[PDB]
Amino acid sequence: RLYWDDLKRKLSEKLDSTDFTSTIKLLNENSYVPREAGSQKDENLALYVENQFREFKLSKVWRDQHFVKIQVKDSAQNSVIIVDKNGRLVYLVENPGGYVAYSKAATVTGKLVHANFGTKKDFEDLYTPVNGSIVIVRAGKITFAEKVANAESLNAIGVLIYMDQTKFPIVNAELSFFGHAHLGTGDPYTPGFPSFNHTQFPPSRSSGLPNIPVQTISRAAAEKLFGNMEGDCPSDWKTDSTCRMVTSESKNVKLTVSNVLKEIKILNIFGVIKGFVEPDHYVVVGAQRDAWGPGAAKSGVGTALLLKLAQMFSDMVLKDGFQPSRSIIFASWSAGDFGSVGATEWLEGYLSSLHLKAFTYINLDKAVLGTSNFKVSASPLLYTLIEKTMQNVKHPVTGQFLYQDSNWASKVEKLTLDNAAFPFLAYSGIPAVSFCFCEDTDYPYLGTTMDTYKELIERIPELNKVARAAAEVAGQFVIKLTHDVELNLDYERYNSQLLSFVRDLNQYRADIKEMGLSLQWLYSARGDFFRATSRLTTDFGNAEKTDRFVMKKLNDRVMRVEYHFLSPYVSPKESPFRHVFWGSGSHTLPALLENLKLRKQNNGAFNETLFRNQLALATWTIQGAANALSGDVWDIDN
Amino acid sequence: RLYWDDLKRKLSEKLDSTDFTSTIKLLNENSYVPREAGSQKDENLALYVENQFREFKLSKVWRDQHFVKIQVKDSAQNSVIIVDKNGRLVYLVENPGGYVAYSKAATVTGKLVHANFGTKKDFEDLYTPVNGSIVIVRAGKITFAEKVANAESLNAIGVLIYMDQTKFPIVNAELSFFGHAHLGTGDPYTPGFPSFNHTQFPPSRSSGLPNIPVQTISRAAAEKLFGNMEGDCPSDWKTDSTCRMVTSESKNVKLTVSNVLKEIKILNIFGVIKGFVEPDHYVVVGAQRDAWGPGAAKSGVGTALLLKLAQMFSDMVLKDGFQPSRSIIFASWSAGDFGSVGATEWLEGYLSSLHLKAFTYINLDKAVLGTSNFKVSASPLLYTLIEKTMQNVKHPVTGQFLYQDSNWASKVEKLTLDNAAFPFLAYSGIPAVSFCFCEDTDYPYLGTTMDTYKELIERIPELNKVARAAAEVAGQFVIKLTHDVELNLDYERYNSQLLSFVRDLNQYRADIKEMGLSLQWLYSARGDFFRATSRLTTDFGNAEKTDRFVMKKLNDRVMRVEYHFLSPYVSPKESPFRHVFWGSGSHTLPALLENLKLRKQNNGAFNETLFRNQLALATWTIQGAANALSGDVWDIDN
Amino acid sequence: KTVRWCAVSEHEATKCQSFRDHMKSVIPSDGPSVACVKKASYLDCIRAIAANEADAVTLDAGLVYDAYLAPNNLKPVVAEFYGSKEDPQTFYYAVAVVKKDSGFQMNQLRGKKSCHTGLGRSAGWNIPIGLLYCDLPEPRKPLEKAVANFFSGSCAPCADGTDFPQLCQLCPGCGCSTLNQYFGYSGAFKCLKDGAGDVAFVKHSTIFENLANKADRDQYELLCLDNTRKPVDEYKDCHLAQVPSHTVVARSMGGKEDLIWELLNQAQEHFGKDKSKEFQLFSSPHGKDLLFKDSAHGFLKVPPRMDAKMYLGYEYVTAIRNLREGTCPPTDECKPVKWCALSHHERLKCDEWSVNSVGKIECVSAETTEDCIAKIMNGEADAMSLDGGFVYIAGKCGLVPVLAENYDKSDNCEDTPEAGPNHAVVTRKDKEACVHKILRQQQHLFGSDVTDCSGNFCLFRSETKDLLFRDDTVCLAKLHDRNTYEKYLGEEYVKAVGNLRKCSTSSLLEACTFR
Ligand SMILES: *[C@@H]1O[C@H](CO)[C@@H](O)[C@H](O)[C@H]1NC(C)=O
Ligand SMILES: *[C@@H]1O[C@H](CO)[C@@H](O)[C@H](O)[C@H]1NC(C)=O
Ligand SMILES: [Ca+2]
Ligand SMILES: [Ca+2]
Ligand SMILES: [Fe+3]
Repeated sequence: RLYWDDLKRKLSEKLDSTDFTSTIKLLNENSYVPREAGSQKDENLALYVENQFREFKLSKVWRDQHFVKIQVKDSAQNSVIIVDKNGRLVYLVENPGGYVAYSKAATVTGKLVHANFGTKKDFEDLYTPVNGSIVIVRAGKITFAEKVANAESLNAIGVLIYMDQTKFPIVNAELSFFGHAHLGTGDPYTPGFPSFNHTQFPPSRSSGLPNIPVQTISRAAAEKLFGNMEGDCPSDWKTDSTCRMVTSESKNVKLTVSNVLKEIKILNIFGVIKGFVEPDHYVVVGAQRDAWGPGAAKSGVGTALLLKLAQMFSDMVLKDGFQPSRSIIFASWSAGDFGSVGATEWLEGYLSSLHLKAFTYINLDKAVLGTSNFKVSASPLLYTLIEKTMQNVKHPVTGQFLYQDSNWASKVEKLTLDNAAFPFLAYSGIPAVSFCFCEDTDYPYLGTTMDTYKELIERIPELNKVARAAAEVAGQFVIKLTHDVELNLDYERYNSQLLSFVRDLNQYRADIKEMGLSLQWLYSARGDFFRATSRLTTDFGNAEKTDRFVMKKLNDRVMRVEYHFLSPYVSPKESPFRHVFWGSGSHTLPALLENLKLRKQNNGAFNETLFRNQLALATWTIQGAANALSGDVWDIDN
Repeated sequence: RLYWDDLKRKLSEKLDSTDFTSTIKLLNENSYVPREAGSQKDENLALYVENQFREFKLSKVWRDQHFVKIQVKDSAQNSVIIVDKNGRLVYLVENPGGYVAYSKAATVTGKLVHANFGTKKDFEDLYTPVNGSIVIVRAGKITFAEKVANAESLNAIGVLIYMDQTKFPIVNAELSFFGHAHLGTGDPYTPGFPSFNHTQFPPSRSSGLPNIPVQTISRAAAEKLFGNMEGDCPSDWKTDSTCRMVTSESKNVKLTVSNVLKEIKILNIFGVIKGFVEPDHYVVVGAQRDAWGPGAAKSGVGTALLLKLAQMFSDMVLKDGFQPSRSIIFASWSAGDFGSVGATEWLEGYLSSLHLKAFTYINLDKAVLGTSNFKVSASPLLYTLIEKTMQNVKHPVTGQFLYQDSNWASKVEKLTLDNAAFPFLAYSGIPAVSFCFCEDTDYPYLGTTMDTYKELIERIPELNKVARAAAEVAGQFVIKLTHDVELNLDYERYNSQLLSFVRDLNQYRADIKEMGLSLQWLYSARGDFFRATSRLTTDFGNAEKTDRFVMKKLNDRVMRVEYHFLSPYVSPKESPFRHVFWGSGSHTLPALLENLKLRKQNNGAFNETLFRNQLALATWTIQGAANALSGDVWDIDN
Repeated sequence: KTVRWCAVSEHEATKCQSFRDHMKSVIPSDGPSVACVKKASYLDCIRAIAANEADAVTLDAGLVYDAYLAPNNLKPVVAEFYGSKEDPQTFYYAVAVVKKDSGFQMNQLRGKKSCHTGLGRSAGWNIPIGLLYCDLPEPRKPLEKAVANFFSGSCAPCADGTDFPQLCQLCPGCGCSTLNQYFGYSGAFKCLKDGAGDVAFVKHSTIFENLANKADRDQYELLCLDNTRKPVDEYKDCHLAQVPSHTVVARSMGGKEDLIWELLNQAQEHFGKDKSKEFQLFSSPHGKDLLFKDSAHGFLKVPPRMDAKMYLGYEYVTAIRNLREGTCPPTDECKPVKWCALSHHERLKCDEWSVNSVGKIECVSAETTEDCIAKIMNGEADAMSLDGGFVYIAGKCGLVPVLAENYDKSDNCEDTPEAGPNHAVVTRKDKEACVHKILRQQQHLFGSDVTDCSGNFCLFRSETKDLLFRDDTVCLAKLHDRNTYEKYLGEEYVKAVGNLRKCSTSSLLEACTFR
């Protein structure tokens, strides 16, 4: 009855009549001005969205309530001061308004070294040893948790995070920001398992939790610190001319953090539209609802895009007659500010119920930050679906299409820990996507209270149009993923990914040979994988698209593709991000190479015993993912 | 065309014309007399079975070759002697002909205490402390590995295993036996991953490997040891009147084991008959091929039953016109003597390829040992399938049916580590079954070289008939599992299993309450599970059996049932037997209770922190297994 | 044994029982017999043979594509020939028939009314629409909705009337049966002669099957590719494209290819053309083109090896798949050349090369040297090295060599070719440009290199002996001349292997030399 083009057009029309700005402002009203996860006002917007979903007359509307532990600044405000060698001295630098959730909470004192961004590479180039000293960094180089993680590895005492004026063009230099340092997804006190009264909340501590205090300070506060510091910072790093490398031997800084953890009631509001051909299979669309400050850019826009997309698709079904082959779930997560907590609890919670039932995830968080370029980070399995959408949707400002860079696939960057999509792909093994109408430079007031509607609508005049273009891209991802019998997942995309891996590992073939090791098995592992997809491709080509049975047997195999890249061997609890390509730790393909790089310097940082295993598990994992994809167990000889 | 009854009859007829004894003797010929895993004669029988399968004109015949590490007795024979307090003294006790694979291989000397069977319960009742002393035990109480494991826990120096005359009515008191002490399944040097050149065999050591020497000795040898020991053994244990509790303070034993590990080429021969409705889904039938000694009872019978069943079913298809809905795989494993090595390598190896493709496993090892009673240990999901078969097959001696004990379900015992089926159920999450025409007392020469065809046919006159009755029971399991659209797996069986768990845990509700804990969540967890199966039951009742699509969605859900009981949280590598009900370690339901029992004595053996987690993960695991079974994710409110 | 047969509509069902009664009169000498199964459309017949209900039914080359797809899996066993029994033809001409003095040409077909033989049929849909798809106004998919807008009125047999109202403007319901006046070759012509459509896409023999008067035939003209019009009688000089003849299909496994051909070869002698006065297999008073095509003059055996995608050939299979996806093609960017390996050692050497080539070369595996050749044909593979003998086998299929393995060392190896014959790198027609380019780029990266392979990769050296290429090869010379299997093997060697193939015949050679 209704084909793609008829759906594309019906979507565009619905978009034209939809007013986004009006919704984004309504979510910024005085009743929703403060959204801190677990607040009465967080729940306020929770009920709203729920009643809104119910109003859209969706097939089903439910809610999950978790009791996770976050962290807050109590009556005992933290403080950063510079002291003398014998004891307290110098002057009070600042009384932080903002903090860093999941900080060790303690009082430390010592020299202050500027580690710049705080990248593992930044520390290695530092001429000043970071051991036994407090380090100060600039945010956005890597997640807040990684800055603290990389510093603690080199035995730091504490960490200070600020926003220079170069990377952050903010007038008010007294403005403070918020963030968390947990190198983990979701609640950190129920690592690897769902937070529900059901579990009785047994004593459990995430390994991603830092053992060092972390505090945020305003630009002015850092400049005050630079005044007591000497050593001009390298031009290499585009930074302020205020920046100072280290403190004088006479005076050092004394950081005191006393954050206290709090138990809150988080709410996840959902809405599901059942498909007609396959009710059980479903794509998930989500958006963060909570926000430390007003959060218009952080959550305002996303939650707005969620409400409208749930609206536009409910209309296309109820009214227009749009028939979805697979269900579509809309999720409004909370506790996002603390690390995709809300979402990750849901994943850890209904993993069994979504094993191979959920085939993709679309995240709406931070979809609108600028207007210059269009950025998207996701699983290769969606690269094709994206590319086809890029050349279908037109930029909100310039009339040209989003598809301008042919080799854009090669410029795509991994999904990070702060992205709500990360948990889905690296932990659950569900292909995820995260697009953005980004700007060359990140949004200034992203964590600041400055992230109001006025500030957003001012930095982005045509906000409504950009929000529509956004909703459109996500809207087509849904139409493509649930529309027709074929699943728009392109398992073939990965061949480039594996080829890249092996090519980088082939460079170190000299060291491989020196050890009792051959690299021939990985060559075959990749080849076997390619022939596996090729056979799958032909198996699709030699099939009757209308036959429900022959397609299920072919689409079912395709869905696993992602799952089979989740390393089986590692414990999901201790190492939740099992995916070899996008997860974390030694098991991940990057880790194997990362460790081998140390072998080239002939130092003792390289572990041979570890490598031999990193290699053996990885090669099989690629190898077994290939054996499965073909079609059967008995047929594959080699 | 052909219904059950028509299949039952066509099977019986094929059975009547089939001669088993003749095959069992042919496998005991001089060319197959020694089968030690990896031997030229082991491979001999391997080729035979392969060519035999190919002769049966099966749809596909393949082979897997692993390079696993076993252990053997080298030129340096081990020896057990009694010595004096200052140094060597007393007389040479024995030069063991047989050994215990995977022993620590070292020389130890110390007091000798009789731990009887070596059960964790046996050690607790011992009036003599086992710390810092060599212990002697009697086999069959628990696997060889468990005896060593339980002793090492109480800090033993070494272990001696013998066969008393009571439990073992063997005339020749000089006869020695073989076995392994690895508390693991498959090869112990590739724990949790397949042994293939592909992995390059990275350095890896199983945690199931003992750090204490273990040696087997003949009855006479033990009696010689009892002559130097004092203290009459308790009547509690039905044992010889020779048995002595401990050695005199003047003389103690000195055990010296020097076994050396060897790398061998193991071969797994397979044969697959494709189903017609669902080629991808399949039940697996296997049997051990290797044998330390002649192994007529250990592997002779099983391998014989495999060859014939592959024959009888090939005939029913090629000739009779039997149409199988799902494929059937026949496997001849090797290295079985070392702990289901051959089979477990295959499971670890093609796990991804068999995730939810393999729905059941039928093991033929040790199916014929006696004639008195019929024993069967398997997953509840097969209890009904078994019960229905028991009252369908007639005993080979008495004309009565096998179904004589109504409450037989409650008498069934867990699958053990030495059983080839264990790995399938506890590790892979594939329902497994293992029946037996057993005898009240285990087969005497099971590990002895005494396990010849002459000895078997003599202790079992009507061997052929009993072998046929055996082949028949397994034959119907196959007909039932692949025959019709419904899968003969009874997910409902588990309700009794969970009810039992909760009832035993309810006894300790006093301690639960004392701790900040409520047992209400587990009550619900069980209830939710029951209502889940009930809804599934009705969902089957309210469906058109002829509709291919509605049954797939219902049979697919049923298959997972087993998988969902495999604890997700634990690392498969370190703790491979993830299944909560039948696996190993703290995660398993038994472990949770086992630990809580220590809380009743108010001692420090009970770990509270561990329990709270053992509980939290277990309750969810039961809870999540229930949420999944229903049918969908959105519908379940509670 | 009895060979069931599927019939569509009532007219064909009556011709079926007559196919039964008539045969049993002289039958059965050994065993053959025919049966009759009732079906609404040809789609029901293909689905029936897969369910063992039937055993064989004749399909159009364009409808063969739908029969071999999963789960139908049906391979053609016996193919009918056109023309005469003396000089049989395995390919019929597809042409567009229009009225005289119409004004419309091939390029100007928009708005005009159309009459098609049957949605999916060679002459009726695949060839005629095939050239217009890329010119059609978007959206191109669904292809059916695009045609519904291009033509004003049209009759497409077997088309969805509910989803497409315009496609059944001429013949409501869009019946696929003979019960529908406008169905098949003769049905589309009666859609033109009746003034319902301005054009009818059929076969070159359709004009003679309906009209007998040469004076009545002059009232019609024939459309040509170069936007011209020529007399209908000039079908060879002016036509659209050549397509494979109609063939009977049966299951790939358990379809009884021999028991069906034994029936047809005996049925053409008893109730065939110019053999009997009682019954004719290619003529019936109840309808035209029943069971078989009236234009046919017999049957011919379809080789064993030859499958559905090999019977239609690369040129045609690709064209149908592209027509259904809406793919319209040079950028000269090229695509990774799929190399075909035979043994375990070849793929391993190939895989290590694939990685070293940065994805320029990929690896496809085949069981036998003859099986790799089959994959290069349908598109699963692209190129492989072959010896003189196999080059002749491959050449007879449609693969022309582009590189030669020189063995004599010289200053300029690639520039100057060597006669011998030597090992040649056969490839497909379309992928000849890139193979010629890509493999030439590796020569400078993995060709003549110092004996340091121990660390780096070497293309000509093999772990064992002659894997992907011969070890004693110095370079891969480019054949500047448009060389074929005949132009590369000289002349004497050509006849040599030909006669030797007469006694020692392979399953592939008998397939590539069939049509
Ligand atoms: C869950 O536990 C919290 C304390 O952590 C308690 O306040 C709340 O009432 C409990 N709710 C339920 C349903 O048990
Ligand atoms: C596998 O490794 C063993 C040594 O452990 C070696 O003897 C054998 O030849 C190797 N086989 C292959 C195919 O690599
Ligand atoms: Ca958690
Ligand atoms: Ca292993
Ligand atoms: Fe035709």
